[PDB]
Amino acid sequence: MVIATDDLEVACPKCECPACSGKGVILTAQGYTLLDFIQKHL
Amino acid sequence: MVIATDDLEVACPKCCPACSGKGVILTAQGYTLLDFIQKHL
Amino acid sequence: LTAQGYTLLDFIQKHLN
Amino acid sequence: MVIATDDLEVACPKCECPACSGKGVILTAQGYTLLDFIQKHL
Amino acid sequence: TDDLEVACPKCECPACSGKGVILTAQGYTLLDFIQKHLN
Amino acid sequence: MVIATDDLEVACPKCCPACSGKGVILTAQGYTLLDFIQKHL
Amino acid sequence: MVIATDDLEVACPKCECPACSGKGVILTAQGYTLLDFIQKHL
Amino acid sequence: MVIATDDLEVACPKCCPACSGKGVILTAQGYTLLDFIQKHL
Amino acid sequence: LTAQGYTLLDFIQKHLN
Amino acid sequence: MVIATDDLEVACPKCECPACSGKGVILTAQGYTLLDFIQKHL
Amino acid sequence: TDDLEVACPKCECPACSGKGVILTAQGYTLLDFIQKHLN
Amino acid sequence: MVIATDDLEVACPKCCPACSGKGVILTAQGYTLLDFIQKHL
Amino acid sequence: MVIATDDLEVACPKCECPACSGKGVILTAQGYTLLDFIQKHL
Amino acid sequence: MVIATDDLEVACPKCCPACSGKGVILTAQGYTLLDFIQKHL
Amino acid sequence: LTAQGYTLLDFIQKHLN
Amino acid sequence: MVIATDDLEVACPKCCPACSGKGVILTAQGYTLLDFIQKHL
Amino acid sequence: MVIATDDLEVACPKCECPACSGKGVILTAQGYTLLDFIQKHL
Amino acid sequence: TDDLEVACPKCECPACSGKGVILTAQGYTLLDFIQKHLN
Amino acid sequence: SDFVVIKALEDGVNVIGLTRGADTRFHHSEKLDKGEVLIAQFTEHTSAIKVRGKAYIQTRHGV
Amino acid sequence: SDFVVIKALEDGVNVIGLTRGADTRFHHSEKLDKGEVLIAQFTEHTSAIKVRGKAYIQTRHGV
Amino acid sequence: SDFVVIKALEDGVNVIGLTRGADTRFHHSEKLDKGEVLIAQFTEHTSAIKVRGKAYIQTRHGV
Amino acid sequence: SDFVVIKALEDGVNVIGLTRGADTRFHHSEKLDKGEVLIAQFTEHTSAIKVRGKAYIQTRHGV
Amino acid sequence: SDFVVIKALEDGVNVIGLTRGADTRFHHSEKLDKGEVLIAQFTEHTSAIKVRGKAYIQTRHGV
Amino acid sequence: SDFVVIKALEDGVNVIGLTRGADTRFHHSEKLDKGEVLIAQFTEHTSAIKVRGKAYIQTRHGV
Amino acid sequence: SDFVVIKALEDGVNVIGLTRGADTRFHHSEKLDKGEVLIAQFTEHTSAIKVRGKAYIQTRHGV
Amino acid sequence: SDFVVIKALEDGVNVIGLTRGADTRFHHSEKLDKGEVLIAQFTEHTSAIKVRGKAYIQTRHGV
Amino acid sequence: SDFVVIKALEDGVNVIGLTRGADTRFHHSEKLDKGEVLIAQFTEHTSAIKVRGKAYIQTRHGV
Amino acid sequence: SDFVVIKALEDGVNVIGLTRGADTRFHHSEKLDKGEVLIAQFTEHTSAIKVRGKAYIQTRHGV
Amino acid sequence: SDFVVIKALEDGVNVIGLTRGADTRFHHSEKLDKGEVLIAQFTEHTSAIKVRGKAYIQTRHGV
Amino acid sequence: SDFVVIKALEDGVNVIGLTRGADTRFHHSEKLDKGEVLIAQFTEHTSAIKVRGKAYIQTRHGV
Ligand SMILES: N[C@@H](Cc1c[nH]c2ccccc12)C(=O)O
Ligand SMILES: N[C@@H](Cc1c[nH]c2ccccc12)C(=O)O
Ligand SMILES: N[C@@H](Cc1c[nH]c2ccccc12)C(=O)O
Ligand SMILES: N[C@@H](Cc1c[nH]c2ccccc12)C(=O)O
Ligand SMILES: N[C@@H](Cc1c[nH]c2ccccc12)C(=O)O
Ligand SMILES: N[C@@H](Cc1c[nH]c2ccccc12)C(=O)O
Ligand SMILES: N[C@@H](Cc1c[nH]c2ccccc12)C(=O)O
Ligand SMILES: N[C@@H](Cc1c[nH]c2ccccc12)C(=O)O
Ligand SMILES: N[C@@H](Cc1c[nH]c2ccccc12)C(=O)O
Ligand SMILES: N[C@@H](Cc1c[nH]c2ccccc12)C(=O)O
Ligand SMILES: N[C@@H](Cc1c[nH]c2ccccc12)C(=O)O
Ligand SMILES: N[C@@H](Cc1c[nH]c2ccccc12)C(=O)O
Ligand SMILES: [Zn+2]
Ligand SMILES: [Zn+2]
Ligand SMILES: [Zn+2]
Ligand SMILES: [Zn+2]
Ligand SMILES: [Zn+2]
Ligand SMILES: [Zn+2]
Repeated sequence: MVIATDDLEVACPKCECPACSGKGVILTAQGYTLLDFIQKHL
Repeated sequence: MVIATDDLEVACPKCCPACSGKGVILTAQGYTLLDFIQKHL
Repeated sequence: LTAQGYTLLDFIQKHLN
Repeated sequence: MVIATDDLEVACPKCECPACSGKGVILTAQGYTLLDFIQKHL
Repeated sequence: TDDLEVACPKCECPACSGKGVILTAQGYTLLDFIQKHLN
Repeated sequence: MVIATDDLEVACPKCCPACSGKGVILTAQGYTLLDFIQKHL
Repeated sequence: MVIATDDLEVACPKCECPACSGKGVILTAQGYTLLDFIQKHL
Repeated sequence: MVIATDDLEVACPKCCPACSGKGVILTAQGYTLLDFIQKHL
Repeated sequence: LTAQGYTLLDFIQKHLN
Repeated sequence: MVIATDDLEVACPKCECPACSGKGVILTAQGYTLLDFIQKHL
Repeated sequence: TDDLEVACPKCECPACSGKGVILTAQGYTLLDFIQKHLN
Repeated sequence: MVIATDDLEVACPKCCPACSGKGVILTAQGYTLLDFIQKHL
Repeated sequence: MVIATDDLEVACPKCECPACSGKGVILTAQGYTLLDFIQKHL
Repeated sequence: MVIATDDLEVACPKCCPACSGKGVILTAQGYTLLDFIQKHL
Repeated sequence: LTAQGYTLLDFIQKHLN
Repeated sequence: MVIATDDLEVACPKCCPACSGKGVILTAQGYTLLDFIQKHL
Repeated sequence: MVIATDDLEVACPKCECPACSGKGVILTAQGYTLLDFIQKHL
Repeated sequence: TDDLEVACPKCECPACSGKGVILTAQGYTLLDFIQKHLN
Repeated sequence: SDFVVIKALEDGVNVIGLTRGADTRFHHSEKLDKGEVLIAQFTEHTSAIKVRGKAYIQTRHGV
Repeated sequence: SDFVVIKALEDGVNVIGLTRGADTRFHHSEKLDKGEVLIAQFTEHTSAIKVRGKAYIQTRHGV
Repeated sequence: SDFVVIKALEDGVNVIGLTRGADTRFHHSEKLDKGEVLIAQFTEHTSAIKVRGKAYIQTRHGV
Repeated sequence: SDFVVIKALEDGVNVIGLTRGADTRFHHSEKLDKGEVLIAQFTEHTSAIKVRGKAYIQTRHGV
Repeated sequence: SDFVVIKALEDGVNVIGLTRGADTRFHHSEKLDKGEVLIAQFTEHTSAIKVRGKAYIQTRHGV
Repeated sequence: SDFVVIKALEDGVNVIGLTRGADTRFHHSEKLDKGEVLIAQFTEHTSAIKVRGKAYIQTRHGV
Repeated sequence: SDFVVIKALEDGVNVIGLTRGADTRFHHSEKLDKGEVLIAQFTEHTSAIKVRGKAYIQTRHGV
Repeated sequence: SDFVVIKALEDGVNVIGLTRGADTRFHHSEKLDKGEVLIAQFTEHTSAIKVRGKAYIQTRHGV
Repeated sequence: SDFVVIKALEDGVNVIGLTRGADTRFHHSEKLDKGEVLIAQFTEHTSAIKVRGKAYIQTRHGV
Repeated sequence: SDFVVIKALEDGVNVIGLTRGADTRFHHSEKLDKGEVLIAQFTEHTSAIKVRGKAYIQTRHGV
Repeated sequence: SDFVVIKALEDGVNVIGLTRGADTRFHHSEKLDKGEVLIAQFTEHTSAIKVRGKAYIQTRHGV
Repeated sequence: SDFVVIKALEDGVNVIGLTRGADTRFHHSEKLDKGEVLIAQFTEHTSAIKVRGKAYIQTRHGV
């Protein structure tokens, strides 16, 4: 709703890979926020 | 709030074949979070 | 944890894998 | 008129097998009800 | 099953002819249907 | 009674090629039960 | 009109063959009636 | 009657190419009988 | 033979083969 | 305007050949009428 | 053919020029047509 | 006369490419006769 | 306008070649008129 | 006259990419003559 | 040459090849 | 001024995925010049 | 807005190459104007 | 080019910073555009 | 893909199906007693429907 | 594919089918007695329908 | 893919499906008690629908 | 595929079929006596229909 | 691909789906309580929809 | 496949068919005497119809 | 392909998507609070939409 | 597949056909004297019709 | 090929695009401040549009 | 394929054809003197028509 | 192939094109000063048009 | 394939063609002086037309 897939990821501007480390794909700040939260409490 | 429990799940109108025993059916917002977490955890 | 915190965590834990 | 196939079965969530016993194919309570009745009286 | 089979009131046998359980109308309905069409 | 006789079968309107000697043509409800019983008996 | 092909034949329920004797196909009473009539007088 | 001569044949509106010398054109009922007899005679 | 008899027979004989 | 090909021929009922003499191809009376006239005067 | 050819009334010959048979208008019509277009 | 001259031929409206030097273009009736004569002469 | 391609050429009625001398194609009077004019003055 | 200069050419509304330096664009009548002359010269 | 003559010739010379 | 700044660029309405970190998305006129310069510089 | 690609180029009429110097690709006056300006100041 | 470059009025140099030619608004507009986006 | 609607207005109405192909026979005749409806498609095997006895007919055309 | 509706308005109405192909013959003639309906498709084998005797006709065009 | 709407207006209305193919049989009959609706497509296996008993019918052709 | 309706309004009406192809002949002529109907398709072999004598004609265009 | 709109006008309305193919069974039945809407396509697996109980129905034909 | 209706309103009306292809000739001319109808399709070999003499013409485009 | 417009007229409106295929489950349920619009296509994976709670619905058929 | 109707309103009307392809020439010019009609299709070889002299023209558009 | 017109009637209107396929997520959300228009097609990757906040919507259906 | 009707309302009207492809030039210009009509198709080689001088124009859209 | 008409009613109107594909970015924005028209097709690379600032919009769906 | 009609209502009207593909440039601009008409198709190479200056525009949608 207020959060979209776009708010979580972004296609690595290089590999349309060292830049994304094979993730193909870079996490946004909002991405980490959720992931760090979940990993610390799961 | 920004995202409630209602926004993520949603219960099973029937109960189960319809929800495949999960007891709840997911919203798009639900999958969005879950797919993101599962792919990066 | 905030209410919003649990909301997310409960959702994830109930559905993960 | 009030009893479909969905009401007598259910695809085994495991194999789309011990869970369904090869049946693929979990029978419902309603399913056995009819089945037990017919087998006992046929 | 209750909506088909009932306990023979005599042997909880001539009354049930050895089945141990009689039958409701709904019972026969299904049984006659399956017997006439099976195999 | 939940399911009837009428639900299950139908008297052949012609009699026989139409019923293939059966004399009774079955409803969808009819086959549903029969296929389920035959498959698991 | 009052007589159709159906009134003369019927696809052998077995071979959709001993049952039809390779005719594929069984004659009705009306079938024989006409054929016996024609063969006896032709 | 059940089936007259008219029901089986029918004459040639032209007479002959149209009927190919047969002198008559057949009805559906005509063929029906003839095909049945020829196949089983 | 009946009239219906001849009707059929005449038809068949005139058209057979 | 009153004379078509159908009026001058006819497909041999035998070969769709002695019957048409290879002609395939029986000529009508009308056919010979014209043909005889033209051949005699050409 | 009658609608084309007629018996030369003289030799049943200068009148028909040896053809043995004269010609109607319809006769010439066809003959002129075929002669002008044949081969 | 049963068939005319007009039935058979037509004066070329242009004269020549249009008639291919023939000066007379033929009707369907024209070809009918001509094809029949040519094929059997 | 008043002159068309048709007014210049014509597909050799033979080769739809000695008749057109491999031109495939015969020149009209109007054709030559223009060509002779141009060749003499070019 | 029968065919003027205007009937053959026509100038370039722009002037050059549009006419490719030719300074003029040809009419259909223009090509007709030119194609005929070039093919037979 | 006539005017019509030049018209054609000028056209051809300006465009040939 | 014949071409402006507005003609060439545009302020990003979102800020970034939308502009790919550029902050300025370009008009057709913009690319026209840029592609021409890049190709021949 | 007033300057297209057509305004900066022109396909070489020779190669659809000395004429365009491989460029394929004759630049317009307008083309060099911009190019010279940018190269001198970049 | 005139619509971009003008002759530095001083050196026909601090005024132009050695370029030999100043710049109009339209000049900068293009130059800033190309410099920010080139390569 | 076309079909005919036949509603029997009296008892014993006949719908006879004629065979698609070089030769034409009555391959199947259906019976309609008053008030019974048959909806029938022209098919691979059937290219002519014949209706015998008083009946109401609806086609791709009109009534 | 197209079809013709023929309702016989009198006894002995004839529907004659002409053959598709280079040559044309009457391959089949159906009989319609007053009030009988025939719905007939133009087919692989049939490319002309001929109607003899008083009858009501419905086609794609009209009546 | 065409379909027929059948609404039973009385009890025991029958919808009988006839088989697509050279031979024609009643391969399935469905039962409709007053007020029950069946929406049925003509299918690979079914090329004729027969309606027995008082019922409301909607087709592409009409009611 | 298009068709023409021809109703003969007088005796001896002619429907002549012209051949599809490079050359054109009268390949078949049908006879229509007053009140007879011919429904004719344009076919692989027939690409021109000619009507001789007083007749009523219905096509895709009009009448 | 065609679809049906079903709005339940009372509690316990049933939408039953019949199987496409040679044999026909109730493969699934959906439940509609008063005021619930189901929009259902005819599918590869479903070629007949049956509606039990008072309901409002919209199709390609009508209502 | 389009077609033209030509009804001759006077005697000696001509329908001339021009050839489809790079070059164009009169390959066939048909004759229509007052009241005669010709229905002609544009074909593989014919791409222009020319009508000479007083006649009534119906096309897809009109009269 | 076809689509449904759903406007929620109250809070907590449910759009539930049923699966295309032999078996039918609720694969996804979307939530619509008063005044929210969902435009939804029938898809490869979705062949039935179920609407729970007061809502305004637009389809190819109507409202 | 499109066509133009040209009716000559005066003598010596010209219909000139221009060639489909990279280059454009007058490939064929037809002549129409008052009252003569030419029905002409745009074809493989012809992609522009030019009409010279007073004439009535009917196109897929209007008059 | 279908599309939706969304005109934001207030600030912060959201158009959320849901993914075509077996599973459904919010793949992209576009923002519309009062008076801004988004014209959006249903696509290979997008099979459901969700509109949040007061906005004017135009679809293949109505308003 | 589409076409434009151009009727010259004055002398010296120009119809200029622009080339289909990456680059655009005037490949052919036709001349129309008052009252002359050109009917022109958009073609493989021509994807823009330019009309110079007072003229009446008919297209698929209007006038 | 659908298209949108955008007429700028004020200065600085923006037409932003969003990318067809799994991920969505503003790949091109065009500028429209009062009274300028842009006619834009949805294309292989563009599947959403965004209009910013007062402007007149025409679509297949409407204004 | 769609096209736009542009009639210049003032001197110096510009029709600019934008490139089909991943990147978008002004590939060609046409000049229209008062009263000149340009009819332009959207093409393999052109997927956006931009009109600068007072002009009358006709499309598939309106004006
Ligand atoms: N196949 C059919 C063709 C047909 C359909 N309707 C007709 C009506 C008349 C004649 C033939 C037909 C047949 O055998 O004849
Ligand atoms: N083979 C075609 C010939 C044909 C079509 N239309 C015609 C009109 C008249 C004469 C013959 C025909 C047929 O039987 O239908
Ligand atoms: N002849 C049809 C099916 C069929 C059989 N009998 C029918 C009666 C009416 C309509 C259709 C049929 C086919 O093979 O495809
Ligand atoms: N071209 C047609 C004959 C034809 C069609 N239209 C015409 C108009 C006039 C003359 C002949 C024709 C054929 O194949 O034989
Ligand atoms: N033939 C369908 C069932 C069916 C369709 N229409 C019918 C009408 C009546 C009875 C059954 C049917 C199937 O595939 O199973
Ligand atoms: N050019 C057309 C046929 C044709 C020749 N001349 C014509 C005159 C008008 C219309 C069509 C034509 C083709 O080859 O297919
Ligand atoms: N697979 C189909 C089954 C179906 C279609 N229509 C139905 C109606 C009722 C029950 C099931 C169905 C679906 O999910 O849509
Ligand atoms: N093939 C035609 C294209 C064309 C048709 N109509 C036109 C009008 C103007 C310019 C070109 C055309 C040509 O050689 O030119
Ligand atoms: N592909 C979509 C299908 C869909 C579109 N609209 C829907 C509405 C409800 C449920 C599913 C859908 C999905 O993942 O779910
Ligand atoms: N190749 C296309 C280019 C084009 C289409 N529409 C345009 C509009 C303006 C400028 C160029 C174009 C043509 O000649 O038609
Ligand atoms: N999903 C579309 C393109 C697309 C991305 N984001 C969108 C938002 C709205 C509409 C379409 C899109 C495709 O891949 O084909
Ligand atoms: N995608 C188009 C350009 C385009 C179409 N619609 C648009 C809307 C806005 C901006 C650009 C566009 C191209 O191929 O280049
Ligand atoms: Zn007991
Ligand atoms: Zn039976
Ligand atoms: Zn003599
Ligand atoms: Zn000549
Ligand atoms: Zn940004
Ligand atoms: Zn200086």
